[PDB]
Amino acid sequence: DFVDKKCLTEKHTHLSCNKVFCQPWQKCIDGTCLCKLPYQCPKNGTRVCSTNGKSYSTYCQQKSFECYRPEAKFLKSGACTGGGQFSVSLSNGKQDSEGIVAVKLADLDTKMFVCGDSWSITEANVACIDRGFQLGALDTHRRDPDPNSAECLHVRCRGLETSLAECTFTKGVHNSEGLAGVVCYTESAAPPKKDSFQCVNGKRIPQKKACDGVNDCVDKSDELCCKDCRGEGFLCKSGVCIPKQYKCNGELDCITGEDEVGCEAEMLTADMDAERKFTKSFLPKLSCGVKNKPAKMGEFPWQMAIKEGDKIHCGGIYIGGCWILTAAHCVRISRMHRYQIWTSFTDWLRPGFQTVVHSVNRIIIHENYNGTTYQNDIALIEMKKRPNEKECVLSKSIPACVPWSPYLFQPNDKCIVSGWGREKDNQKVYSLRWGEVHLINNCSEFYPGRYFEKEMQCAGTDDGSIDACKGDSGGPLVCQDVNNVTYVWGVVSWGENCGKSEFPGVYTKVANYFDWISQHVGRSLISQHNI
Amino acid sequence: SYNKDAVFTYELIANPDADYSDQKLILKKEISYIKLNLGINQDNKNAPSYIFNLLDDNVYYGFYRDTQDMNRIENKYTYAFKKEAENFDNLQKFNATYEGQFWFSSIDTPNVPTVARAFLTYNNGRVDGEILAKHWNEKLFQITGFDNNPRKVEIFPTVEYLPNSGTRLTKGATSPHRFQMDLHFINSTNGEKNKYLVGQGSTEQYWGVLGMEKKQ
Ligand SMILES: *[C@@H]1O[C@H](CO)[C@@H](O[C@@H]2O[C@H](CO)[C@@H](O)[C@H](O)[C@H]2NC(C)=O)[C@H](O)[C@H]1NC(C)=O
Ligand SMILES: *[C@@H]1O[C@H](CO)[C@@H](O)[C@H](O)[C@H]1NC(C)=O
Ligand SMILES: *[C@@H]1O[C@H](CO)[C@@H](O)[C@H](O)[C@H]1NC(C)=O
Ligand SMILES: *[C@@H]1O[C@H](CO)[C@@H](O)[C@H](O)[C@H]1NC(C)=O
Repeated sequence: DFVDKKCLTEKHTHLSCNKVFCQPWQKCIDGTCLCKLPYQCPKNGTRVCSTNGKSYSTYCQQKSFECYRPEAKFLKSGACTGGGQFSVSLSNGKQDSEGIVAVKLADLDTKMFVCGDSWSITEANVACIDRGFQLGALDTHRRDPDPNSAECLHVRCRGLETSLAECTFTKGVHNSEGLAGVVCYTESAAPPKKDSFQCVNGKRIPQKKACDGVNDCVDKSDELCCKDCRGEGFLCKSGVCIPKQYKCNGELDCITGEDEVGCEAEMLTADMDAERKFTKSFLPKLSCGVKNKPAKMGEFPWQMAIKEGDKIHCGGIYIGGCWILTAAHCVRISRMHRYQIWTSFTDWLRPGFQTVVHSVNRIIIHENYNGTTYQNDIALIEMKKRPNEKECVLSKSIPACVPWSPYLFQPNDKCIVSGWGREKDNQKVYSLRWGEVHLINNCSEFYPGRYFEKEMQCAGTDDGSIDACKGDSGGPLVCQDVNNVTYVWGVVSWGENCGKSEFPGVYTKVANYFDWISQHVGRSLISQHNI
Repeated sequence: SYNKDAVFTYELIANPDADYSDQKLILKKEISYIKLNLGINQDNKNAPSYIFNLLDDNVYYGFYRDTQDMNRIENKYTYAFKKEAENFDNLQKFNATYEGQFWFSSIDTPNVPTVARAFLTYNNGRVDGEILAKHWNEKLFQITGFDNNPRKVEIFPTVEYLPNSGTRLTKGATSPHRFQMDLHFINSTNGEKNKYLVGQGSTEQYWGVLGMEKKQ
């Protein structure tokens, strides 16, 4: 069983930014890729024309207009000097849904066939959606070539394009593989439900083509919830099946980026895929998560501490600007003027010159926070801004990246918990202390009726020697990805018999609350990869 | 008497098994003496018990952590200079420009030392200058002297909130947060006259020492 049954209930699609990167012309909001405004595009690009006859500065502008108006499909690149249309036709087919694939290019006046050797179900899907069949293609066929025709086009499509004009066409010769054929998907020809996987959009495909790494669904719904990939498909840590050719090809296809680690013909039309990849390089890049038992300086530049009076009530996580993430129960609004923020220090009794202290300006506690079940135990701390400084900057602190999806990390992943918590035998600790823990797949057995998987996350050590005690509340549960980037996965919420085995610490799943934080701080400050 | 090889301070060791508000003992206090080398001198880059900058054999300045209530920890800024090295020359017509450093702490964060840059200028007995923060160019304090006492200076703040402080302050020359400055002219061991200037001042909101040196 290569398909994860649990994930399928979430009905993830290609627009689910928690499972797949958004296109350059979209933005991830409330866990869904929402299309950008044509204004929002980067101004570097190539001029193009749509089927409606309007010219656009960049390809992504045309794609955004596509995302609002479906009838405004891309037609050709460059200026609209010529009025040649882009049409596809099927011939020698019993049913209008099937037939030999023939394409009439915008700049060519002769309808002529396409090669069959480089023909896949992705190109078939694109051809069928271009013909008007919203549910795409059903199958693929290679028929014999016309002896009177010696020329054909090899076509390459990403799988998300709306018309073949977005695909790349190359000059080719009729070879032994013949010409390409297609049968568009129809409800009457849909496979029986017994041995078929259900796409989100209603398309039915054979079970063997699900989680094979091949985009057999119209909206990719068959490749986002997988336990393993069939054939040559590459499996992400987040359970996404990707073809092998997308590995080590220079762009991040997996969410965590493991597809790009350990990496050492006459152009009939422009490469819109090359434009899309080129456009991706111009999106703003965020600099977070990279760094320049007791710990030392710089090992945790994101480590924040809130002081009430002369005692550190709780810990905190630096996010960027004047914003700090901390458990909700750690602070109260009524004590607004009493909290202090301490950074870049090891000993609270003996701070150094590098230590600086800031006051708290605003605290946001999650509205749905429950003080009994500790659900939604997150609070946002706004550091007091310097009146003569345009932007809140901490010269000696590096913010840690906030995860945007709950699928960034999996069970048993190595993560780091830190804080000023209590030592063994309740001894007072006067130095920042850091320990290692491992994530647990299930936690309802240890805390039945109280653990909430969507909002709370359980982690701990097998031996239980290293554990967060009282006072570690608000402390970070950080993890490092394949690229050594630090992500704050969780914040210390509560713990029962801290320091004992089988009683793991419970941390709120911060990735589930990315929308709330982003809407409270400004999305662009904390977001990476157009998310 | 000056002795850079044995300077008074306090070594405060925390109570290893101190309970949380169960007992009033949370650290132990002992008397210690240190030998200072040229430049800044300190013990732990993570938990320094003392910072002292030895500009010259004749003078040093810094602070040592101290407590009075046995429950809160405060910084005690102090300076010392050689008695024979202090210069008693006339300075009513003395002209120079001075560079140096200003360490201080606030009431709300007594244990946190804060660094600042200081700029000084003398022209014919008239004193002026400006104080800046380490990382940004905000005007924090103003040096304005007394016409009949170049050795004495009044200092007033110019910002509402000092760095590393949550306490509100009053601006202007008429602010109630002024304090007097006693300046000691120090000749360096190599024979340069009035090479260094030292002095310390204190208010109930903030307190510190001035470490100053001659540029030209
Ligand atoms: C916090 O959670 C507790 C536990 O569920 C809530 O208390 C119960 O809430 C259910 C909700 O249907 C009620 O049926 C019970 O009667 C409640 N019992 C008690 C003893 O309160 C509580 O209401 C929640 N509070 C907030 C503010 O979310
Ligand atoms: C976009 O074009 C402008 C115009 O000169 C140029 O300055 C800029 O470097 C270009 N940016 C990219 C990413 O190509
Ligand atoms: C997780 O724990 C719950 C607790 O009732 C249990 O029902 C479920 O089978 C467990 N899942 C596992 C062990 O995969
Ligand atoms: C951090 O970088 C080192 C450098 O070799 C690497 O070996 C290690 O795997 C990285 N950490 C993670 C979690 O990938």
